[PDB]
Amino acid sequence: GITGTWYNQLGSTFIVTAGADGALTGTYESAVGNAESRYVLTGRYDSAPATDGSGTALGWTVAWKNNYRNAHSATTWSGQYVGGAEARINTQWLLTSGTTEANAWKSTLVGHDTFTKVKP
Amino acid sequence: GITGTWYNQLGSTFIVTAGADGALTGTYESAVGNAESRYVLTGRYDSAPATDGSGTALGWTVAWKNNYRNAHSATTWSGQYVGGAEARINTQWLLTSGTTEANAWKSTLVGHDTFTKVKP
Amino acid sequence: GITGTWYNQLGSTFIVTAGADGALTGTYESAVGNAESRYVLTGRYDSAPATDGSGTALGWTVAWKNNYRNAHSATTWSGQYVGGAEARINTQWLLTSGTTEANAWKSTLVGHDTFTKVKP
Amino acid sequence: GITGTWYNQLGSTFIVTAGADGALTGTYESAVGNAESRYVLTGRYDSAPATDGSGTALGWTVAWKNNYRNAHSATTWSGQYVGGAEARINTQWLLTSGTTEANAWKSTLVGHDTFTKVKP
Ligand SMILES: CNS(=O)(=O)c1cccc(-c2cc3c(=O)[nH]ccc3o2)c1
Ligand SMILES: CNS(=O)(=O)c1cccc(-c2cc3c(=O)[nH]ccc3o2)c1
Ligand SMILES: CNS(=O)(=O)c1cccc(-c2cc3c(=O)[nH]ccc3o2)c1
Ligand SMILES: CNS(=O)(=O)c1cccc(-c2cc3c(=O)[nH]ccc3o2)c1
Repeated sequence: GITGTWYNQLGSTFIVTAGADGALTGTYESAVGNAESRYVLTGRYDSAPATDGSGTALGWTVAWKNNYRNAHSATTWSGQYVGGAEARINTQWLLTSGTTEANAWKSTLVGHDTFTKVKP
Repeated sequence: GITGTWYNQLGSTFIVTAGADGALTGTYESAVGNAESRYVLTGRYDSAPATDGSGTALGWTVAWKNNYRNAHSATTWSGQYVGGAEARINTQWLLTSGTTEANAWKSTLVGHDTFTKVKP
Repeated sequence: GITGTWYNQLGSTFIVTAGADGALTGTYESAVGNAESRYVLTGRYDSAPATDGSGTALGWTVAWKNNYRNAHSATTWSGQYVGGAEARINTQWLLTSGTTEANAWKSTLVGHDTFTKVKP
Repeated sequence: GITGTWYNQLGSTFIVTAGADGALTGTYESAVGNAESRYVLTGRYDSAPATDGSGTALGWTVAWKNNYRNAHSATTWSGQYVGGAEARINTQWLLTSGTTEANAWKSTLVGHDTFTKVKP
């Protein structure tokens, strides 16, 4: 299942609990960027996925403020959990920084992260 | 200035509380506002934004399952709140559907929503 | 319909020709209108769109090198032309910069541009 | 290093010439290897990249019409070429379909493709 400790291809650590009500909660620790130690995450998942072989849709958000640092930014991951002997969560993400209006056209980075239960 | 009701460009509504802890919690629904159109949302925002004129970074997730309906998908919105008399939340979003691996390349839609406090 | 001079919401100027073969060719520049701000574009469009009221799919690329400046980056716009009283091109775009592998996670910006044949 | 035949992670074949003028020209075969599956591509690349370990920025478009078929859609790939013994083109893509205005919110898929010089 989704609940567990996951790592992406960059070595970031995603510690998540999937609640019976569809909630995702936990912490995220980035291996990259303006980031130190753990950040709160919250999100949602489909708690009754299709039974036709499809993955389980989910998403979560981290605002990159904690007691140590504040990057004035937030990332959302949108993806699906795919069961198997090598369980994986495949995502794409949007990282939006707070900007002035003049800089808003460059406010948002996009990428893709794949998570498994092992580090790189 | 984030707490309250916001409206997008297409007759959808959300309703959010921005907690002191950086949490976003509320509901996402239709203009119609019927039970079957309402879904839980959760996310995060920067509770200590820059004071240089920059927007406030935020994001949230809705999984498209409620007690009535299940689309087996989730949307994440990543964006920034821009304050004023003409307050706005400018977002980009990712909507991932659960798929089989053969169909994964087509799992994710992208788009953009702008929210205002004024019911349109 | 596609052939012409288009302007995005930020005042960039897109001078395009839609060839009978599906080709898009032209230049992309900034409002100030200097030679040093002007770059080659190439792309493709659906030369035989549906007849059911749908828009016409298209895309183009600008690499941000000209005889004066090189940003070691490229933008692609993907979207559709919507004909009628006031014709419009609605796009989303990806801007990739050359990075080292360690920085590749932050190589790509995403946004959305709308074009009309009038200035904003 | 860009000119040649490339293969993505899903069996498509990207046949490209990188011109001295920054042009990308070629064919994309969504298949192995029939005429009905071949489409024109055009795009642009940084013809004077850095030699500091950074990738070479680039992008291209396919409109999914040929003499046999027409999906009324176009993909743009935005990314970077990374040279060396294990050369890659790492991309993110946007696939826009022509839609009605009512369906425009769901016009654009996003994903990622990695291309190699050896068949996967
Ligand atoms: C906003 N400034 S920053 O330097 O770019 C920044 C700050 C904090 C964290 C991230 C970060 C981690 C992280 C990850 O693990 N996968 C994808 C995206 C990504 O972004 C990026
Ligand atoms: C009444 N709910 S619904 O029709 O079943 C449904 C199902 C899946 C998705 C969306 C939906 C809305 C919505 C939006 O307002 N911005 C971005 C994405 C997005 O997706 C709505
Ligand atoms: C790293 N290259 S760059 O400095 O970011 C650069 C240089 C010149 C022009 C643009 C540019 C214009 C432009 C636009 O009109 N719509 C979307 C994206 C976009 O990018 C970007
Ligand atoms: C709406 N058009 S379509 O039916 O979905 C269609 C038809 C033929 C080929 C593709 C296609 C291949 C392909 C690829 O290799 N990477 C990225 C996107 C992408 O799209 C898409």
